[PDB]
Amino acid sequence: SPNSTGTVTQYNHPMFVSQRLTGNFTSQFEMNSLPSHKYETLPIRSGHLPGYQGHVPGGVGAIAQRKPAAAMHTMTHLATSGSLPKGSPQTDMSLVDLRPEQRSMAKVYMYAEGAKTSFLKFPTPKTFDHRN
Amino acid sequence: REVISIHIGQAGIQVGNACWELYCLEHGIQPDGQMPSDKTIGGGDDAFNTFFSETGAGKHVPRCIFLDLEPTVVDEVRTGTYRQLFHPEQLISGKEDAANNFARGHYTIGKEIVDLALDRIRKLADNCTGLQGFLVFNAVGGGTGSGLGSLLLERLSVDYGKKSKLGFTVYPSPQVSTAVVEPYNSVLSTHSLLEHTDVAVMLDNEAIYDICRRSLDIERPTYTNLNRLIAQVISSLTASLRFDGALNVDITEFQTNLVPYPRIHFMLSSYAPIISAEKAYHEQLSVAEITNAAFEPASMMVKCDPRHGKYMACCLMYRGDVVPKDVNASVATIKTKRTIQFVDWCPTGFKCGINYQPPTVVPGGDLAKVQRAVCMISNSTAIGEIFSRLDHKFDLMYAKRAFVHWYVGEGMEEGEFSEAREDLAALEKDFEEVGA
Amino acid sequence: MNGDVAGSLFTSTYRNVKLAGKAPPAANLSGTGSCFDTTSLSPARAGAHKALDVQKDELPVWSKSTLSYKYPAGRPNPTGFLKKGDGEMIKTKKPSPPQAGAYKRRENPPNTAFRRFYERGDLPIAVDHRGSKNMIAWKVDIEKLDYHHYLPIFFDGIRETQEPYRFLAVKGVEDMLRVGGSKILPVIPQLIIPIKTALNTRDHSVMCITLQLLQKLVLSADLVGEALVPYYRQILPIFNLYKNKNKNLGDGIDYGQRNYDCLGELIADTLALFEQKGGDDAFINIKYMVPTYESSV
Amino acid sequence: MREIVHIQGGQCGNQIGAKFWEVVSDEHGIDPTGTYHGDSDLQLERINVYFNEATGGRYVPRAILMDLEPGTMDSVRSGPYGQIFRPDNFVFGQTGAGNNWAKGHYTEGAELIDSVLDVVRKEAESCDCLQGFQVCHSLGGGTGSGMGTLLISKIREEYPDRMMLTFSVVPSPKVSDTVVEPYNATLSVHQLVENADECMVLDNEALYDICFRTLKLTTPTFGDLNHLISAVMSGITCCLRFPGQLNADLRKLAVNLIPFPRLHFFMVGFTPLTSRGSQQYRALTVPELTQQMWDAKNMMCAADPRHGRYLTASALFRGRMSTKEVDEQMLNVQNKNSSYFVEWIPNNVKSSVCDIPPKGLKMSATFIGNSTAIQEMFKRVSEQFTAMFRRKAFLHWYTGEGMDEMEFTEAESNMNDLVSEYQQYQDASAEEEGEF
Amino acid sequence: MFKNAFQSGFLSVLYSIGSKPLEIWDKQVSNGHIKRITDADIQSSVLEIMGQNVSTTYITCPADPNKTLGIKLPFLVLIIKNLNKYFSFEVQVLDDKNVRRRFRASNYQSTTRVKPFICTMPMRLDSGWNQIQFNLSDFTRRAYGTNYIETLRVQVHANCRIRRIYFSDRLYSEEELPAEFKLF
Amino acid sequence: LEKLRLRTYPTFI
Ligand SMILES: Nc1nc2c(ncn2[C@@H]2O[C@H](COP(=O)(O)OP(=O)(O)OP(=O)(O)O)[C@@H](O)[C@H]2O)c(=O)[nH]1
Ligand SMILES: Nc1nc2c(ncn2[C@@H]2O[C@H](COP(=O)(O)OP(=O)(O)O)[C@@H](O)[C@H]2O)c(=O)[nH]1
Ligand SMILES: [Mg+2]
Repeated sequence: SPNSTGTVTQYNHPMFVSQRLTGNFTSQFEMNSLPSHKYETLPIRSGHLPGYQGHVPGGVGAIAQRKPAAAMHTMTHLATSGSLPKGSPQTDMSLVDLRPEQRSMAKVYMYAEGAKTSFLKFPTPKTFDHRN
Repeated sequence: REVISIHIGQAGIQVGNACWELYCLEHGIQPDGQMPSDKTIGGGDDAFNTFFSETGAGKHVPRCIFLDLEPTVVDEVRTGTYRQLFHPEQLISGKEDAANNFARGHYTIGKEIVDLALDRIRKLADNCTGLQGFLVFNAVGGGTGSGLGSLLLERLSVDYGKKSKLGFTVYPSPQVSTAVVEPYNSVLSTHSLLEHTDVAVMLDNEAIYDICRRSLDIERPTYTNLNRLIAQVISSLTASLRFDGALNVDITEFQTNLVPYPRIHFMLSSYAPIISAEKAYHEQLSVAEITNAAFEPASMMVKCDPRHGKYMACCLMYRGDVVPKDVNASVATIKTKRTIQFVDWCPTGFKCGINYQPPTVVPGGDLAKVQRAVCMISNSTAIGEIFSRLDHKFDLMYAKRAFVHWYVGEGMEEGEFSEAREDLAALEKDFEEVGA
Repeated sequence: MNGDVAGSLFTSTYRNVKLAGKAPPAANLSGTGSCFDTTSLSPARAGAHKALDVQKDELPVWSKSTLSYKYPAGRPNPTGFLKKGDGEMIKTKKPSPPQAGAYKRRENPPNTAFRRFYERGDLPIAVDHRGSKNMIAWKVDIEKLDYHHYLPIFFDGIRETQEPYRFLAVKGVEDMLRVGGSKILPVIPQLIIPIKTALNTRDHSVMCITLQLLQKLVLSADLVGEALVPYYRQILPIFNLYKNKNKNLGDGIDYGQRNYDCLGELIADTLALFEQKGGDDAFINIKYMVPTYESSV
Repeated sequence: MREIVHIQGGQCGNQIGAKFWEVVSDEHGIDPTGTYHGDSDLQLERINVYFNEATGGRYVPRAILMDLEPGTMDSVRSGPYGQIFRPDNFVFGQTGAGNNWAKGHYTEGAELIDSVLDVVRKEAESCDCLQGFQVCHSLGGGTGSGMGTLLISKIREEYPDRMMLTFSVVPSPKVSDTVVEPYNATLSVHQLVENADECMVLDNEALYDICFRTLKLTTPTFGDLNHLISAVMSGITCCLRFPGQLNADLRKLAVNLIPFPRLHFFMVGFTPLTSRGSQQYRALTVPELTQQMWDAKNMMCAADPRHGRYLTASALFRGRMSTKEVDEQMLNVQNKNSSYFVEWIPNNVKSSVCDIPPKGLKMSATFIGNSTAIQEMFKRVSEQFTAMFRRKAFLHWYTGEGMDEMEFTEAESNMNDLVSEYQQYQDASAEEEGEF
Repeated sequence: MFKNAFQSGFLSVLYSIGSKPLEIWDKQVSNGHIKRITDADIQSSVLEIMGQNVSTTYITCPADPNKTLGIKLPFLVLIIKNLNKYFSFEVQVLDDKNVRRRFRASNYQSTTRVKPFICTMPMRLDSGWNQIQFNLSDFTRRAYGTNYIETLRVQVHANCRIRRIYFSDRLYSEEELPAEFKLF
Repeated sequence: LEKLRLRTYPTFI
């Protein structure tokens, strides 16, 4: 059940990020109840403890998150990857930090790595040619 | 009672974004600029008056100006979350960067924008009636936050004079840095910030990186996490103007009880408890415990060990379920400790402050709902070593006159470099003489 | 500021070789052959620094594992095998840019044009051999000499280090500078190359002599100060190299003051004099090349 | 806002600029027909820096393509994304330089530089806030070196306070491609030392080395070399076009990289490069970026930094990442091999983080280090030139057209001056008495 | 020392003609040099201080930083030669309120700033040799309401040729000055 | 001229 932000723009968010949206990416807050499971402001039943010394599948996923939130976000990233294309991108708005700039998700803030391109697409020997 | 904030540079604006995100949540103001029709969370219709100004019916704009030379950060706010919140003519923006050049942003680029900034802040102050002062945010590493950040300070000083001007600078770390020419900018900023600011609060990036990594168990932090808890300190030290307290403290009392001499105004901020949600509700925290936790060098947000120096005057801000009895009992225990000592000529020492409203939480942030928190603000001679190291690594470069030709190309000359170097040296001599 | 730059040549050389007792540098005598016959000119270039460091195999390899540069592991040799007790010795068990030398002496072979023309015998120069320091017996009068043909040659011989030639070159340069009137101005473009070549070699005596001779040249004229400013790009680099070389005696007195050996003071004096003469738009160039210089109003 | 005017000279410049415009046009999301088909709001925000929106909803590059022959113009026009260029920017002569600096600088230069200057004036005056001029060219040919040098000079006296980039490839040491290469290169560097603001040096031999050993490509053409250099430009000019946590434009990097006015010959590496096999097995982290970033084997230049000390270095990281990892990695790389870094400049590393990486890559970075080991190529070129010149090989082709031997002699004077100055600043110490 | 001294109308703390001029002074030089050469216009040995950074190279009067000398003489006189470079000197004094002031005269500053502990003054010098007289009492009376009592230390920086720095009690004229204190 | 004169001589209050 991905979160649905009310903001609309000319373009639609890429499918590799639309399926993965947390409750914190909302345009309007819930002033009555800030401490809630929606905003992950309470202790989490899931997620490993800060002193946990085992192996977490995230490892390098989250860039600005604490251990339990990072664990939840990487677990959700790996959980719903089946519906995504096989060559899906690795990063996500959940794993990446939530800036106050980009909380409303007004614009297309993360699009490049999932865009089809040939930026570093060097010629393979079977596809090689000498610019004849 | 109103106080207006000025945010300068990339660092200042990024900090002020979290600051205003926290402020709007404190008073229940949605990003659209108005409280919802229902859910009147707060009490008192004049609480927002010190930060927000009520306009017409059902709209409150903040009292702030976001000014910078690059529009690559200012324009991000214009189309970000708070498009509706900020008044459009408060997000000032330029055309060219200072490019980490204090001379550039102090003599070439800041000249044509300081007048506009002063024009806007003038009519911002006119709407106000009980102006307590100003509180500015900047980093002393870059050029925009240093050159015009000091030019604006000088212009406000000459224009207003007696108004207090709080300063929250982000000083370069001793070794973990992101720029090269920053010692020059830091020295040149300290030279003019000495005579214009009234209370300047040092802040070090890596000193907060350590706090996030250890206390918040954030093995990978970033700038946003730092700006999140900077806003917490600002809110903690400004909440006495907003909310009622058992023993309140206004802006003018900080200057009176924390500045023994006109030039020694450089405070060491600290905060407690910095704890995640997982460990917050498992370990009970009392007033006597959090005040102890706010005095270790491992909780200082500036990397100077207080053991190397002597305290002149300490300031303590308390929020939440705090009573005078336990706080003034815990203060006595601190004075009996031998690892920290005050100067000879200050038998009084601390200045406590109690407020009832606990700090609020940031959804998606890093802190948790804490029953009671402390924002320690100190004044010690341990900061004397910071200027010594900055002076040493400034002189290590000035001997060869490296990177100087950029500064002299914008209007400044070597006389400014000298006269700032001797100003820093004189401040050092002041610190050892007073600590004698 | 010396009345006669050559006035201390013989005495300083003798003092250095014998009186002080330090070893005198005896090099660049290869290929000079005997006297009374021509010296074979080597094709080597004195000014150029043909260092060209060749670190073929001792250069450390970058380690992707650890960011520190590390040396390659030693190649095991059949002569040194594994002994019986070395297994316990194993239990009981730094890179840097090589030299990049800029203060070392640059080689200067005796192939200067002054030496060639003197051994040819076309120079009207003779040694007085007086009781005082020897003057130059000029066969023909100095004033009618063609400066265009001679001044580059004599300035080229300042680099020369063997006794019979350097004295003649320096004294002749001094005499032409003193006697000459307005003939110095048109030839000032041609003296840049020999002065630069003399400054390029990192030998103390030639550096100080050419510094004093530059001072006299910029002094012994009318308005050559305005003419040397565009050429500051080719002269001041050596000044930057040796600007701050100076002996510090905490409370002692510098006895070696009558001889201008400390080139740190000479460089400062030359820079000040360059600032003085032809000072219109001249401080900017000096500040551009020498970064720490301060204008003398 | 900030604008970049791109100029391509000769065969090498034209091909590399064509590939650069193809990859950048893909980056901002416009088809080879010029119409916009992208899917990001951030794309439209900063397309003015490289493209002019013409009536009809079609974008064209801000490029000028120049040479002395129509063949390369036809080649660039025919190629993919060759139809996006405005046909009015195709300035070209009809005789040809013939790999002759004199022809491209005195005879053909004086007759063609007028139209090129007119086009450049039109293009630069069209925009409002010019940031600088970016020029891609070679240093071996006649119209690539001689004509481009004259154009750089003219732009310098016409636009004296604007930025200037030059992506200049230098002749390979081990194998040459033109008999008169040192003849062109000596004068080229002689003029670049005064005119250009910084020259980021490339070398075809190095491009072959990286594309053969790291990329493990069997038979590399010119396409992948121009592709890598194009990616280098996209990385260096990234922060002008996308938002980031810490920003850095051209002027900021120029200030933080150049300690002295003549030290603007940089050495460049780009990260990451890997073979297709190893692509599926490596992870994208800041470390695995920084190990490959600091490898002397990854640099696309003939100068090996192992023979000198890094004066200053810059690393433009791309992608949304943690700043603490960035600056701690650069702190570690500065602290470990300290002897390979200059002693009198502490904190030699400048860092920047941009939030939008190139498409396909989760994370990327570009390395721009100012090293004093750059002197070796100048020494080898000077010695090759003096081997040319001692007994007059091929000199009649130049002296028989107007210029004399004094230009050659003065060029060697300045070049042997520059290498000696590099030696001085490398060998200097902080204490300053140890070297005597 | 100087507390049990006679402290007559004249009193010298550094003279450039002697076996050990810098006997009580503590040299602290970095990127600079100190010498003793014979000047070409007064035909006598002088003590020469020159350095790159004027804030690093200096000589303080008392060797022990904790120890301080005691001078009750009002006037302090320096004989300096202008090298057309950055130069400054600093002096510590004690007032009747028993607090320590500082008076720093600088060649490279324009404003005159007065702080409770430091008073920075600008100064301009002629072409060649010149003697400067400080008049500590008047500066103490003008900068602060207090009055001069004692001098605690004197400190002179780089780019200056020093000879015969001394104290005095009256505005001596050249005619009535003793011969050994004269410029010629 | 004032910015030079009040900046070249020492002046107190
Ligand atoms: N705490 C904190 N510090 C920051 C942040 N962003 C930048 N800084 C600091 O700011 C210093 C450099 O100044 P910047 O904020 O990047 O920009 P500036 O001060 O406006 O100067 P210029 O951009 O060069 O004109 C760096 O050394 C950082 O330590 C931030 O988001 N949080
Ligand atoms: N990277 C790259 N280098 C090139 C290309 N074409 C030529 N070069 C280099 O440019 C040099 C020759 O330059 P030249 O064609 O004579 O330039 P021009 O005649 O002045 O336009 C050769 O050494 C090549 O290495 C190219 O398409 N890409
Ligand atoms: Mg900025």
